This record gives sequence, structure tokens and C-alpha cells, in this order.
Amino acid sequence: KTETYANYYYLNFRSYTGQHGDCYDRFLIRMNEMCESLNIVNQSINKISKFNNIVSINTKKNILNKENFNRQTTVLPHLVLSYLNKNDYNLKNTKNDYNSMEELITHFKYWSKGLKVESGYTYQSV
Amino acid sequence: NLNPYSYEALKENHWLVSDSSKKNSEWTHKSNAEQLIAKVPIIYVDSNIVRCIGGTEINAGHPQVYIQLDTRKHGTPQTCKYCGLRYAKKMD
Amino acid sequence: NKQIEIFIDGKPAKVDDSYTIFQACYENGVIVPRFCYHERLSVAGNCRMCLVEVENVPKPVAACASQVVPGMKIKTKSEKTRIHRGNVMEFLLANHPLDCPICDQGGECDLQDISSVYGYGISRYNEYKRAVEDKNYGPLVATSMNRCIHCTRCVRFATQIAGVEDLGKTGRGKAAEIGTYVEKTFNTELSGNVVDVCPVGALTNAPYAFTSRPWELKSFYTSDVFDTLGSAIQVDTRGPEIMRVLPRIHEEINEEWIS
Amino acid sequence: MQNKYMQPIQLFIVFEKLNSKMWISKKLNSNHSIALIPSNWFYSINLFLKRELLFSNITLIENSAIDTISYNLETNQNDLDKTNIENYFFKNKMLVFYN
Amino acid sequence: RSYGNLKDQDRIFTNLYRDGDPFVKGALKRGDWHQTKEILSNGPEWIIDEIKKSGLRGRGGAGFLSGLKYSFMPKVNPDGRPSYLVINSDESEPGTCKDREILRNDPHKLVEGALVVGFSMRARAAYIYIRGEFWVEANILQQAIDEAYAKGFIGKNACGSGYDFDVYIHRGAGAYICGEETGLIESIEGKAGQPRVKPPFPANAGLYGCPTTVTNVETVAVCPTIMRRGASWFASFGRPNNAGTKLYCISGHVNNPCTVEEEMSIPLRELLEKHCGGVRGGWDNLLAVIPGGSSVPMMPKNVCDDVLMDFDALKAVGSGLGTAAVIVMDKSTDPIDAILRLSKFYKHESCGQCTPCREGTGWIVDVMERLLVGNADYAEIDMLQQVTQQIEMHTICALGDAAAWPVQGLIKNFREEIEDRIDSYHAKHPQLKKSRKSNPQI
Amino acid sequence: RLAAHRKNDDNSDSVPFEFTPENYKEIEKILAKYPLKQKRSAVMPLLYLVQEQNNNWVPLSAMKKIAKLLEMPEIDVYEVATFYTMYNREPVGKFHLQICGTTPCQLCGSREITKAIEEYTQTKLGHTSADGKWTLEEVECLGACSNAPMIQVNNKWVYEDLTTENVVKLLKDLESGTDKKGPQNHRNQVEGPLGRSTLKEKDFLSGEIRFSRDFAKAKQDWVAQKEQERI
Amino acid sequence: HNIRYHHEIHTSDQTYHSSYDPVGETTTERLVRYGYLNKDQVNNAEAVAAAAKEFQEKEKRSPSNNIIIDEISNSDKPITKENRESVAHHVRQQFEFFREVNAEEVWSVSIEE
Amino acid sequence: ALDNSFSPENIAQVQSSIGDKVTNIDTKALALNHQTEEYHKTSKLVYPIRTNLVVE
Amino acid sequence: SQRGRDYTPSNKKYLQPWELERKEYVELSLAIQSAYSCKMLSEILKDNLYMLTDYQLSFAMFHLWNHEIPIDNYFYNVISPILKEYITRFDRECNKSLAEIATFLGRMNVQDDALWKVIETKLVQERLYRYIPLNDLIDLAHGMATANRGSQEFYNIVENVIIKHRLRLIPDKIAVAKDCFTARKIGSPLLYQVLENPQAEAHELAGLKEHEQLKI
Ligand SMILES: Cc1cc2nc3c(=O)[nH]c(=O)nc-3n(C[C@H](O)[C@H](O)[C@H](O)COP(=O)(O)O)c2cc1C
Ligand code: SF4
Ligand code: SF4
Ligand code: SF4
Ligand code: FES
Ligand code: FES
Ligand SMILES: [Zn+2]
Repeated sequence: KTETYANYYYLNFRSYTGQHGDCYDRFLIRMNEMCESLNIVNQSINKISKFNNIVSINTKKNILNKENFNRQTTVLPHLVLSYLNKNDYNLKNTKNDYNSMEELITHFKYWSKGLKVESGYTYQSV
Repeated sequence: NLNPYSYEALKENHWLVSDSSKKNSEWTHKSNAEQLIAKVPIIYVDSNIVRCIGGTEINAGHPQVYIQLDTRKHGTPQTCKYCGLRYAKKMD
Repeated sequence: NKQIEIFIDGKPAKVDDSYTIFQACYENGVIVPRFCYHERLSVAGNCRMCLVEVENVPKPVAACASQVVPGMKIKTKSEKTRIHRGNVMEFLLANHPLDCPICDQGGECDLQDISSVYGYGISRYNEYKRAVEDKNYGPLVATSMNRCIHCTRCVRFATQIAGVEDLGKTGRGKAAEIGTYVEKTFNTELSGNVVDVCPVGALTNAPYAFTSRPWELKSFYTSDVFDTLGSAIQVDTRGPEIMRVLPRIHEEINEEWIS
Repeated sequence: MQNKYMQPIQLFIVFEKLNSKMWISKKLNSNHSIALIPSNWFYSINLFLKRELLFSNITLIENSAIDTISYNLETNQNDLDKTNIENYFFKNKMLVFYN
Repeated sequence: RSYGNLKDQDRIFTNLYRDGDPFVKGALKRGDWHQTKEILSNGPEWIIDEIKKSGLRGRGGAGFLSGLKYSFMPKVNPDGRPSYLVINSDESEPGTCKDREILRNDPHKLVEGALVVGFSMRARAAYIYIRGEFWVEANILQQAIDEAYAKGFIGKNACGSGYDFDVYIHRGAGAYICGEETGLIESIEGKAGQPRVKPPFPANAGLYGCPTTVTNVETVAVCPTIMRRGASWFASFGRPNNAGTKLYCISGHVNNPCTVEEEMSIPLRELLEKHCGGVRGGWDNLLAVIPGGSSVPMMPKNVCDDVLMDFDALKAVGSGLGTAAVIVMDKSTDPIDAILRLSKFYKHESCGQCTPCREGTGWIVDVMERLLVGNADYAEIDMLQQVTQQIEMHTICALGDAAAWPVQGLIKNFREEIEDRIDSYHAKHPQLKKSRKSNPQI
Repeated sequence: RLAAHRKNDDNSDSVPFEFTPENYKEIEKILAKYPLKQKRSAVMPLLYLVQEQNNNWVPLSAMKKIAKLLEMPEIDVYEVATFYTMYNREPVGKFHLQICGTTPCQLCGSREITKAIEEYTQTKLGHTSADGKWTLEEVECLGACSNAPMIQVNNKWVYEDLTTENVVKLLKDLESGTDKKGPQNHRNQVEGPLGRSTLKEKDFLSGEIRFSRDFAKAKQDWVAQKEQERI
Repeated sequence: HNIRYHHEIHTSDQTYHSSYDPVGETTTERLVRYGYLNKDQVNNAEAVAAAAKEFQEKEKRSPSNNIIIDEISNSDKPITKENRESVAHHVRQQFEFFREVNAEEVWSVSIEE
Repeated sequence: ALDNSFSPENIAQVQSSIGDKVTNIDTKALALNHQTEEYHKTSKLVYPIRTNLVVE
Repeated sequence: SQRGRDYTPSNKKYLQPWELERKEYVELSLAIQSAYSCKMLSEILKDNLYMLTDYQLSFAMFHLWNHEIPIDNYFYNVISPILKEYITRFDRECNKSLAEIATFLGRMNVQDDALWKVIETKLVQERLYRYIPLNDLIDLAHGMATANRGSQEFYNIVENVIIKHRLRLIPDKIAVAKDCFTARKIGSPLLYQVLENPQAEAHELAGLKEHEQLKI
């Protein structure tokens, strides 16, 4: 809880621990880690997936669009960010350094001197 | 035609010796891009302010720059500060 | 009268009664963004980046133009001060041409420096920008009037420091011309100070134009021998080649100006 | 920082001779605390940590030195506090951090 | 009480209908140069006290205490520095014509008022900065000034009271910025009329470095008439803190545009209906009313129905009395067009000494141009309101704050109409992909 | 328009500009208004005289002469000229027609009047006609917002009450040179149409407006009140 | 059009420093180290009381209080060698904190598992 | 080389100057697409995706 | 986070994301997205009441709809009061949040009489539908029809707006609106003709002048 970094704090994954600490135990740990990583990757992909669509009230046939990426692909990689951070999403999708002078200054500073970092010592583990 | 390093030439080409044959730049800059861009003609623009990006869309060329086509002298063209294209006034 | 007491961000400080708010901030190590006020030039309210929120005050006050009042509390770190500074920066950035890649000020531009530090972060004025053609003043002053913010720095420096009278504000509204009325050159033995006086890439060293950026120059402080005064200067170089030279602050020799 | 956190004052309690100075910041995690220690009672501190209940279950994670000789605060110089690791490093010549 | 009905008995501007000669003849017929020596013999302190007891509020932009402003002038300059009294007869604010009428109809009353002000402030010199647009008015004023100087009321001996008064008339230019105090002083010095640092006090350092006190033409005009009548006479014509009368100039979409003098705190609807035949098409057809200059925001129909022509009443309604210019717009006017026209006028009036003010004016003009066609959004209205708020209180002079108030009032008042116009434009123009380039040039 | 001197030979330094003796004589009174220590305060009267005597077009040579007279920088003179919109640095037409484009004028129908005027001249609003007789411009509020619509010619003798037929007749008169200055309607100057509800009683206007006051008694009362407040 | 809040106003940059004098440092020893009590002027009741009063008034903390700074936890109970009951309380608090921390784990600690 | 904001004749002249005959430089189409914000040209893959054999 | 901090909104009406630490908002969003039980979601929302956001509530509703999570007595008891409070706290800048909440409640056939009354009052009496996009308005109407919880006045206003925005109808939104209308049998011959051809001229469409005579 005090060390979870990005996305494991809310997703369910299975971790296997050996009862011998041998080479076979390490190999089994690696294999089980690969399998559980496949499962966790599937779960994470589903978390950003639109599993449901608007179904017609008349009968029960799903109202599938004809000119939509949602109709083409069920996965919407921008749905969560667009719904939760619409201001930042629009700001990023609209303004660019070729169009905004402030964005041009940001591109120049990031490519010449870099963003300034406050003084301090930190230690981050992944 | 006028000899380089003259006072008139310095006043004209912003205190620089312009190269007509463009081979001097093609050797100094290792590219004939100077003459290649010089092959372009002069464009007449109706508006006194133009928006030049060197291309067709934002980030598809250079950053947009506003050039003032209305100066003290009529018919004086201005080359883009971002691209090699030059634009001039439609009439004066 | 002799030692007034103010509170800078809640920190009590004994300062002089005649010093400005910006003077008190600079003395107390508080960096206040500024674009028009120069300590050796005339005090003017041309810029509004010094507009600072003071406790129990209705509107922001230009710290460079405003003196210190006894008992005043300046909350420079306050959200009101941050919002005012962001608004001022956004207003300033409205008509600045997108010429940073094509301007010699890149890497040492107070404009971009304030924008990254005291700026809003993004731009929102989605309209065509005004444009004004540059002037021709000789091979010493490189003119870019599009980025000229009409800071009156050139006019103030010429009138007060160099003493020559050739710079002034022509026009009004959003089309004021930061340059001379007639076409002429600026030859007053202090042309190298005009580039060092422009807060934006309006005036630059034409011999050093497009030479390099500050990120690739190595500066060493030395003294000149060309003039009998030997004013202190800083020579910036890149590898075996010397790039350029700039004046050094030496009040005992030549203040901060060179020939 | 919504987890239970407390300063390991037992170190200074057992030492009973060293003025404890602890620091906790949100830059690190919620379970990271940094304390300055004198080099005189350094092996003693290490042994006490290595062989004490509620602390014997510990493992050395990392160790690194900082050349505090030339480490100088580049910006926001006036923002330095009176209990800052930056000021402490500026005071000394080197700082060995064992995590 | 029920104010808004002042008879001709106490009217100061009796020749407002050009009913007499504006020269010395009609002036003496209108009460000019009467008991001037006696009034001056009361002393600067007594004259200032009478002006303050009259409850005089600044007739120009602010409505500040004229008596306090005059008393703020130094009694004596220790270094012998002179004094200057400025009368700002350069009114370039749209909607107002009271000063223009006063200059061409009552020339010597302003001269007597300026002389009284100079005597109160010990000023040896006065400058009437007359608008460059008022050319014939300037000629008439110069003729009247020459007549008064020949009359002995001004010059080496001003009415024979041992106080030399010199008067000059400054024919300015189209500079609403010079319409200000500090800008007027700068233009008087011979430079561009950019306002000076604030507060640099003009009373502490004004024109030519000498202390200078600037006052509106209408405020200085009532100086001798009020002193002759008595402080109660001019102080019983309005509500508390708003004492005196006002020459309200009504125009726009009114039935009978004109400019008339009435008691302060006049009811808005009563003054509109009685003095001009009401709004053309009745009170139902009126859509908006600006009670002051272009700076003052437009007011709504309900507010116009229930409001009084007073400074405090206008402030409570959100508007401002200002120059008391009553601009009436009926139901057939697109408020966006009026906003764009006022934006063009104001951006052509800001001196640009403040980058905030200049850039804000330009961006507001652009937004107004884009809003009329409908190539904008509801969020554009919010952005415009935010920009107007940012411009306020962050400029050199009050000009930078002046332009934002009308935009703020229009936004607060006409949200639905702008939304409907935008909806019409958008339903008339669908486009899924928005171009990343800036707005197309107009 | 152009804040910088356009590259026009008509305003070049070679243009002969010398002030008239009457203008030179008139300078005696203008300089006396400001102190001798500040003679640059007469720059406005000097520019006004130049614009009057130089066909409403201020030459650069005239500006240089003014700077020589004023002992002030030529850059300062040019800045003062450009800072104001009442000065024309280039040769304008015979009639600098100015129409108020502000909101108070536009409400009364200034756009229709401007359209009619432009149709009469067949010239753009922002340009000058080829004939060289007139030059149109959409001026700001000329101080006649109450009497809108209002036009002006050569910065003097501003006309008001600008309707379509009224403006056509006024333009024809201007061609003939005999036009009714001010409003071309029945409004009594500032007394607008539809009657007159201000100062309808004229006997009091002719009542000599004599208001008397014994200032010595009032000053004594003020001094006595001050003494009583002190006590 | 919302450019006011592009830059974050709140960042996880809160830092707290807790300072405690030596646990075994006596109150008289603490006053001597701080200079309130002279090294030789010890074992005198009046001098000890004066030094303690000076330490309390000037340092805003009791001379018997070993907590100089407690920004980490803002605790008020100093732990002193003479304070055996306070030491017992600290031990109990440490045991309870250990139990609570081990009881707050989602997958790290599981007695049932 | 030029965007839609340019004039039609100027665009055609610029296209001819670079010796461009592959990109569409029609003046009528340039005037018709003045200030356009279309997404892009798109193709349509038609099912089934099968190899196009040359069999005879 | 909360130490030495006040969770009070600056606007005094709704708390924007700019007032809270980004880490807290991200954690709340992740927890909402990972709530696989009605009781768990209710507990998470109640515990995070001090820093709850309208965007977070909209995301929770979207997740409940997408995952088809059953609404139980916990949803009817705990979620309903917080939802009602948030709806009462809504404003004109809450167009997206209100529209998403209404659409999700309708699509999930959520049966909350008080919440539906509050939503109807906000949509009709406050007339914030003008800030709802045409496609978004059609989707909201379809949702309201899915649970058959909608006002006929709002339906008529939506039909009129759809007639107004004839040039902006995409085929997918047109089909969705046609299903929403024919399912509830709510519509007009003009609306049906617009469904047949939205980008059609004014000749084929009958009554277009009369429909446009009334604005909005
Ligand atoms: C842009 C601008 C224009 C102004 N125009 C006028 C004007 O036309 N008349 C006026 O009396 N004051 C005008 N003022 C206000 C003056 O600066 C000054 O405060 C005022 O004339 C004082 O007169 P009062 O106290 O009688 O109101 C203007 C101010 C600004 C900033
Ligand atoms: S002066 Fe030049 S480098 Fe600085 S912001 Fe302007 S364009 Fe960029
Ligand atoms: S050109 Fe440069 S120095 Fe001169 S006024 Fe403009 S910004 Fe200032
Ligand atoms: S507010 Fe405008 S007009 Fe006034 S000094 Fe500032 S920039 Fe100039
Ligand atoms: S830089 Fe300080 S007021 Fe201009
Ligand atoms: S708006 Fe017409 S002259 Fe003032
Ligand atoms: Zn280019």
C-alpha cells in the first residue's frame, strides 16, 4: 500500500511464493509470474475497454453504429482520459507548439535547458 | 551587377554580400537549396498580414508566423522567416 | 523614517523608506519578474509584471514603480499574485511572434524565462497575430520589430544613457512602432548596448546573429585593452573559436556599458 | 499518507545520548524517514538495528555517498528552511546515506 | 423624496437651448462676473468650504469630491513652483454631449468657475483643454476668453482683486486618452498623452512639474453659480452624497434625443419618458440602457424600469452614473453589434502604454468580431468574461478598466441572445474536425 | 495608419517647407502660453498651424522645421505627430469626410448614411477616391453622439442630423460649397426634434439671472464656526 | 478556454522535521548545554529555578521536555530517562502501532491465509 | 507547399513553379475547398481479404 | 494530503479538480473504475465524500453501466442520497456530468423516484438542455425512454431541438433517436421526416417554417 506505484493497487493479481527457495522454485515462480502477468494484462486491457453498448429498447438488438471506431474496435484508449480529464485532453489535442507561442516556449525550454527540478533527495523503487 | 562590399549593397542585403550564382552558398552551406528556393517566383498577396507555416497544416510545416505585407515602401516582398517562400502585396 | 518595517510573504524586514518594493524584494533575495524596469534606466510602468498583490490593497501594484509603505505586507507567493502574474504574462504573449527558433534570444530570453516560470502554462488566444516590418539601423543593431514588445527600453537607454535622441514611440493602439520614424542607422559609440537593452529579440548583435545559443558558449571574465579604461567584460567562446563578448558590471571602470 | 507512520524514536531512546533529528516528506513514500547520525555511534547503531526485536527483521536496501563539497542550491535560494537536508548538506563536506 | 423635477429657477446652464449670446453681453445677462471680487474676498478657505458644503461630486469620470480634490492642492509651494488649474473640456466618450453643449452655449460661466478654482488653489494659471473635435466650440471659447480678458476679469488684474490669473485654451486632438488627467498633462507638456504612474500625485507633481489640479468642465462650471446661490441651493437637488443637478444627455433609440438639466437621483423611467417622449415604440420596445459613458455597462429592461439617475443607485444596479450619458437601445438592435462598435472605439482610444490594456483590447475586438457571425462557443463567452476581469485593475490608467465593464455587462445581460445566435450559426454550419490553425482573418 | 513614414517622395526631405510670416508672427502668442523653459509645450499649436497651412498634410520637412523651432528631437516631433489621429502625414483629399462609426451614431443609422455617401462618391470607406476631391473615413465619436448621425469635413464645421436625403443634399451643397453647417434639420442645435422640454419658460432666461450674496457675512460665519469647533 | 489551472496548485511536497534533545540529558544538564544554567552554578535551588524559567520562557518548551520539534507527529509526551512511565507508554504505543500497521496490509500480511 | 488560405491562382502558380503534376492543383477545386477542415483521404478494405491470384 | 489541508470547494457550489491534489483524484478515479461490487462502490463513495467530484460520479455511473453492475438496496439507500446532493449541487458548467448521469440512469433502468424528479427539475425548470449536445441530447432521451422515466415537455423540447439541428445529424445518432422516439411512440411527422432525411432541403420537409417559427 505504501509502495504501490501505478496500477496494481486496484487490480487483482496472484503472486506465488516458494516453500523451498531452490532453482526449481525460482523457475516455477517465473512461470507462474508469466501466467499471472498475462492474466493481469488481460484485466488491465479490459479496464480500458468499453464492454457495453446502447441496446435498442425495441427488441434487444444492440444499436451498433456504422461509422464509429467503437463499432470497429471495442477498445477506446482515450475514453477514460477524455471522460475524467476533458480539460487537459482538449488542451493537449487542440494546441501545439506550431500553433501556440507558449507551447513553442515550452518546446524550446524542454529541448534546450529542460524543466527545472526543485532541490531535494528522493529514492523511488519500481 | 554592383560590386560586393559596397555601401549600397550593404544597405540592400542587410549588411551582407548577396551571392547571385548561389554556388558560393552551395559550397559554404554544402547544399544548392539557396538556388533551388531562388527558382521560386514572387507571390502577390491581397492581405497586409499573412500567416506562413511552410506547408498546409499546423505541425505539417513550420510554426505559423505573421508577416506584415504593408510596409513604408509599396511592392517590397518579404521572404518567410520559417520557409523559403516569399510573399508580396497584391497591388502595392 | 529611517528604517521602515514591511512583511514580505509574512517575513518581517527592516528596509529603507525611499527604496521601491522591487528594491526591497531584490535586497531580500526575492526575485520579482520584470520586463521594463532597469536599475540604471528610468522607472516606468510600461510592464505590468511587477504588479504585486499587497495585503489590504484593492489592485496589484507595480513593485518597481511602487515604494515600500511602513507596515505593508507583500504576499508574493499568494494565489492572487500568481493569478495576476499569469494574466499579465498571457496578455504579453498575445502578439509575440513565434520566432524563438529564428531569434537570437533563444536560450537567454527573459520572455521565455518568465513564461516558463511565471507564465500560465498554455496559450488561449486563437487568432491571427499582428505583424510589423523590421527596421534597418546598420550592421550593429539587428532589428526584429515583430517580437518588439514596445518596452521603451531602447528609447530610455538612448535618451538617458547614450544621450542620443533617435528612439521613440510612433503610433498608437496595437500597431505602435518600436523604432525610428525615418530610415537611418544608430551610430552613437554605444550600439552594443542597444542589443543588451532590448528585453526581447527585437535588438540583437548582427555580427553574432545566428552564431549560436547560450547553451554552447563558454564565458570567461577578463578586461579589455582596446580602450584606455580597460572595462571589465565577459568573453563567450565555443571551442577553439571565440564567439563574442559582453559588458561586465564594473561601476569603478565603466558601469555596465562598453564601446 | 493514509497509513500508520511513527518516528523510530527507539533508536535515540536506546542511544540516550544522541539528539534525534528525523525528517519525513511526501517526495518519498509514506514509510520513508531520514535521520542524521553521528559517525561515532555508527557501528553501535548498526549492531542495535541488526540484533533488536521489532527491528531485526531489516535488510539494507541501498548505500550511496553524496559529494556535499560542491552541492549548491541552484534556484529558490531564499526558500531554504532551518531544518532542511539541503542546508545540512551545504554545511558538511560529504553525506553517506544508507537506506 | 421624489427627485427628477428641477424648474428653470435654479438652472445653472440657462442658455443650454442656445437662448442667449455666449459672449460677455449674454454672460452679464446670465449672471457672469457678478460679485466676483466679493466671492474671492471670502478667501480660498471659505470658497473651498462652500464648494464642499454644496456636495459637489466630480462631473466627469469618477464623481469624487470636488471640494476635497481642490483642498488637496498645496497652499504654498516652498520652492516657488507655480500652480496649474486644468479644465478638461475634451470629452471623447461616446454617448455624452453635455460638455459640447456647454462650450458652445455658456462660455463665460466656465471662465468664472476656473477663476474661482484658481483663486481657491492659489493657481496663477488655468488651461482649458478643449477637444480637437470641438473646433467651432474652441473658436467661440477663444473669442469669449479674449472678451473676458479685455473685460478685466482675467489677466494681470483679475477683476481687480490682487490676484493675477492667466487663462489658456488648448486645442487638442482625437485623444480620449488625453481626456484623462495624467494623459492631458502629458499632452500639455508636448508629448504623447499616455497616463503617468499612479499614484504620482498631480497635486504633488502635475503639469510642468508644478502642482496641477484637473477638473471636469461641468464641475468647474457650477463653481460661481453655486457660490452665489448658496450651498443649500445646490445641495437640495439630489439624494445624500449626490448633491447638485446634472445635464443628462439622452440619445440612442429614443423618440427625442436631446440634452437637458435635471435634479439628481432622477427616476430612470420618468426622466426618459418626460424629457424625450419616452422610447420610440414605448417602454415595451426598449431593450437596453447605458446610464453613463461607453465604460458603463449596459443595463437590463427591469433595471431600467426600476432605477434612479444617481451614482449610488447606478452602482447598486451594477452600472455607473459616470458622464450621465443615457444611451437607449430598443428591441430592434443586435447588442453584439453595439458591443463590437464600442470595442472598436475603445481599442482605437487606448494609448497602448500598457501591454495588458492593448492586448486585451485587441483580443476583445477579435472576439466581438467572431461572436457576431457565431463562429464561437458558449465557453468563448466565459473566456471573454475572464479576459475582461483580468484586464480590470491591472492597467496603467482607468482606460484599461473602462473597456472591460461594458463587455462584462453585455455578458451578464445578453447570454441567451448570444447563445441563440451561436446555435443558429452552428446548425447552419456543421464541421466535425476543427482546424488547428488560428481563426481565419476577418 | 502607418506609424512609420511611408516611402513616399511627396513627404520626402526634399519637400520645401517654410512657415509663413503670419504663422511666424502667430508663434509669438502661442509660445507665451507655456514657460520659456518648456517651449515644447507649443508643439500642439505648431502642428495645428502646420496642418492648417499645408493643405491638411504635414510634411516631414515641416516637422523638421518645427523641431528646429521647438528645440526638441525630430523623433519626439514625429512621435507627437503620430500619437494623435487629428494630423495627416500624407496628402489627403480636398474633403476629409469623417463619419462617426461609434455605437451612438450607428444606433441612429450611421451605417445607412455612410453607405449612401459611398454610393454618391463610388469610393471605398477606407480608401480615397481617384478624383482627388474627397477621402472617406469612419471617424470615432466626434462629440455629437446626442445629435447622431454626425459627419465632418476637414476637421471643422461638423454637420449633424445625417439622414439619407439630407446627406445627399449636404454632399451636393459641399460640391457647390454652400452647406448648412451643423444639423441639416429642424433641431435647434442641442434642442433635438419632437419639441423642447428644457427651459420652456423664457422670462426667467431674460430675468438677468442676478444672484447676490454678502460674502463677508458668510466668511465671518465660517470663521466663527471654526472658532466654536475649536472651543 | 480554461488556462488558469494548467499549473497544479497542490503538490505532494509537504516535509516535516522532528527534533529531540538527548534522552539521557538531565534538565539541569539541558539548561547548562543551552546556557541557561552555568556549569558551576548547579545544585542551587534558586539558580536551577531561574534557569528552568528562562528555558521555558525563551525556548517555549519545558526544560524537562525533550521534544524540540515534532513536526512529524506533533506529539506532546517527551521520552526521558527519568520518565520510566513515559518509556512504558512509548513501548505500548510502538507495539500498538506495529499491530495496526501489520493489520493494514491487503496482501502483505494475512493471518487467515 | 501552400495551405487552403492561399489564393487559387497563386496556389496553381506555386505548384507549377515546383514542376508538380502529381498533386491536384486544379484552380476550381482549390476555390471549392477554400478554408476546409476535412480529416483526410480514406480507403475501404472490402471483405473477404484474399490473395488476388492470376490463374488462367 | 488531508494533513494541514481543507477539502472545502473554492467555488462554494462544486469542487473542481484544481482544488485537490492530482494524486488523490487519480486514486479516487482508479478506485471507482475498479469497484466490482455495489456495496464496495457505496463504501468507496461514502469514505471519499470529502473529496468527491462530479467527474468521478459520472465515471462511476459509466462504469456501472458498462459492467452492467446490479443496482441493489445499497445503491438505492447510499448512492441515492449522495447522487441527489450532487444533482442539487449541479450548475450550467455541469452539462456533461448531468447528461451522463441521466443517460446512465436511464440506460441501466435505475428506479429512483426522487433522483428522477430532481433530474427532471434540473433539465426542464433550469432549461440546461441548451448546453447538452444534439447527439448527447438524443442519447439522453434514449436513456430516459429505456427506463420510461421522462417528461413529455422535455421530449417535445428535444424534438424541437432535433428539428432545429437538422444539418448536424449523423446516421448513428439519427438511428438512436429514431429508436428512442418509436420505442416511446413520442414524435411528430416533421421529426419522422427529418429522421428520413436530416440534410434534406426545405422543400421535402413539411412544416419546417412553422417549426423554426418557435426558437429552441
Ligand atoms: C481614458 C480616460 C478618459 C477620460 N475622459 C474624461 C472626459 O472626457 N472628461 C472628464 O471629465 N474626465 C475624463 N476622465 C477622467 C480624468 O482622468 C479625471 O479623473 C477627471 O476629469 C476628473 O474630473 P472629475 O473629478 O470632475 O470627475 C478620463 C479618464 C480616462 C482614464
Ligand atoms: S524574443 Fe524571440 S526568443 Fe524571446 S519569446 Fe520572442 S520570439 Fe521567442
Ligand atoms: S524595440 Fe526592444 S528595446 Fe525598443 S521598445 Fe521595443 S522591446 Fe523595448
Ligand atoms: S489604460 Fe490604456 S490608455 Fe490608459 S495609459 Fe494604460 S494603455 Fe494607455
Ligand atoms: S517593469 Fe516594473 S512597472 Fe514596468
Ligand atoms: S457617436 Fe456620433 S459623433 Fe459621437
Ligand atoms: Zn514559411
